[PDB]
Order: sequence, then C-alpha cells, then structure tokens
Amino acid sequence: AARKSAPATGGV
Amino acid sequence: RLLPFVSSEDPAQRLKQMGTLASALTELQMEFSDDLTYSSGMAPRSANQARFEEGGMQVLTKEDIETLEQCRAMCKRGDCPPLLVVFDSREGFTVEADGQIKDMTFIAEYTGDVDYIRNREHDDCDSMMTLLLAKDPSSSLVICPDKRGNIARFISGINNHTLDGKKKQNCKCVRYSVNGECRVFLVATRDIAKGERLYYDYNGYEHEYPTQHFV
Ligand SMILES: Nc1ncnc2c1ncn2[C@@H]1O[C@H](CSCC[C@H](N)C(=O)O)[C@@H](O)[C@H]1O
Repeated sequence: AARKSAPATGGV
Repeated sequence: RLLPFVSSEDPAQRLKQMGTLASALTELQMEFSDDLTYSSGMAPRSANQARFEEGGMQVLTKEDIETLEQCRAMCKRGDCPPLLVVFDSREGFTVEADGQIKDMTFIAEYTGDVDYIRNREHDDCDSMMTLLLAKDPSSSLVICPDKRGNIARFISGINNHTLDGKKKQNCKCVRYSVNGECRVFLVATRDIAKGERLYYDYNGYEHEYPTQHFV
C-alpha cells in the first residue's frame, strides 16, 4: 500500500 | 500558535470554492465529510487513543484547541478556507490558494474513514494517511478517504528525491493528541499568496509514499 505519513512530535 | 484562516469576503467566491470541491468529490465517487468517521466493520473510535503512539504524541494546547473549534464552526456556517480545487494535467486534482494564507494558519483536518492498517494491506487507494503508529502493528490506524473526505485528500506532495522539491513545500501535515485522540492537521509553513499551489511532504514520518516521479 501507498501511505502518506506525518510526525507525532516536533511541532511545525 | 495556530491561526484561524481568513475566508474570502465575497460570498460568491466562497460558493465558487465549495463548488470546485463538490465537483472533485463527485468525480472520485466520494461524499463530503469534515470529520474522522468510525465503524465496527473497521476500527472503533476506542482504538484511536494517542497514548498508543510509539514514542508518544504531542498534545494540542487549550488555546490551539479553541482555534481548531473556531475553524470547524466557520466551515459549518459556510466560511471555508480560501482554497480552490483545480485539475492539472501533470498532477491531477490539486489545491491552490484563492486568497492570502499566512504562516501558521490552520488549513484543514485530514478526514475520512479510520481503519486498521492490517485491514488495508491490499488497498489501491492513493490517499491513505497515517493516524496512529502503535508498538503492536496490528493496532495501528490509517485514515482512508476513499468513500468520504474533504479538501485535504486533494493536496499535492513534493518530490522527496530532488534538491529543488523541498523548495516547493509551503505547508506541513502534523499529528496532535486532542482530548486523548490522534488527529491529523495541515498548517501553512510560510505566507502563501493567491494562486499559489499547496504542497506538503507526504513522507513526513514513514517513507511509504513513492514520489520520484512527482513534479
Ligand atoms: N507533486 C506532484 N507531482 C505529480 N503528481 C502528484 C504530485 N503530488 C500529488 N500528485 C498526485 O496525487 C496523488 C496523491 S492524492 C492527491 C490528489 C490527486 N492528485 C487526485 O487527482 O485525486 C499522487 O499519487 C499523484 O498521482
């Protein structure tokens, strides 16, 4: 599968 | 700190904007949904607990929660963020600013049906988004806007393979704990001008999205 992903730490 | 977006002042322009989204959703056989949705056939809401995130998850502060709720209320009364969905020959549907969007502005929540990653091993959807990455991989969750979703699933990503691609990034996708649940939001990372196409990094955390062919 192709999956976009984002961090859960580190703010913007 | 999160800033609320500024909707276009002319109501006709907001109408136009929402129209472009409605037509793109229609083209993809989707219904509009501005919230995460749950079901017993997939992943119950109880599975979405930020305390399950391996290595912890940053918590959204009372103040930013207030801003998030302001934006949600604006969307429901018809004040959408100033964004146009536009077809591009090279990228497919893309999203571009239709008014100014300042650095730090809330853009959208990434919405859709939430499901276990283990249930989507053989899914061809090109818009799956990580929600919760747990120590036990069979507990991890993903957002799937294949049937329902909002403008976030149409936003383009950068090419992670070129020195020039990161230069295009003007927003960022982040995950925050809100009232104990994981949530995925998009925020501007610099001032964005009208007509400017939105791009974020599809491979913020995991590198599970192939981008070598992106423009
Ligand atoms: N920078 C980029 N260059 C070329 N295609 C892109 C791109 N960013 C996103 N895309 C396209 O968009 C897909 C992610 S879903 C984003 C919406 C999609 N463009 C659509 O028409 O529905 C990718 O698989 C890719 O096909």
